[PDB]
Amino acid sequence: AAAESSIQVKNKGSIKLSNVKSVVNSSGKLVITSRNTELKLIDEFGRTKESYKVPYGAVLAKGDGEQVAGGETVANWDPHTMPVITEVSGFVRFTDMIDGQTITRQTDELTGLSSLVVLDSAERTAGGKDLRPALKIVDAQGNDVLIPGTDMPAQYFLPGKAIVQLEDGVQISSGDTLARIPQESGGTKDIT
Repeated sequence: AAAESSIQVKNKGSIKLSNVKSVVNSSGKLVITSRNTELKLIDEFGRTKESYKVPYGAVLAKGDGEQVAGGETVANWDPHTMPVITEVSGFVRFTDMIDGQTITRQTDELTGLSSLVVLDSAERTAGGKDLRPALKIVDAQGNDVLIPGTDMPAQYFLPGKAIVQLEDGVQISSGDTLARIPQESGGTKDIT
């Protein structure tokens, strides 16, 4: 089958995410800030019974410390969806996501859909070499939006296989996706 849709932490206990510095988006949920998503389930004696590493951009369910009941979904990611999610509310400004250099413009409706696709490092072409495929996120006013905490604009360089629909001129909430990365892996026979 090879889904691994969600983590059903098999027993009751706390959840302490170590080596991760994420933030709480406006959906009241928890963002995925890096690839160090250490999902550590505990017991009543303080014993790490389960440990996980969730895809950076797999929607988080609960927070930290709250004793989770067993078999519960602790984070969220569709089978072939390891998406790169936004952290705040922001625009879609074409800089290094320039149509024509890195993609094929298939424009859609007022919602701003498409069938454009962004790929990882190796799978790139030779056209947009000065284009590091990205998405420059800016607020409603226009200035480059900021992830809460620092001074660097929110810049999510949406990695491989990720299909992007939001076209120039779409402002989203804090917790919506920029692009969604498939993960089929049907068979799981790839390890010597």
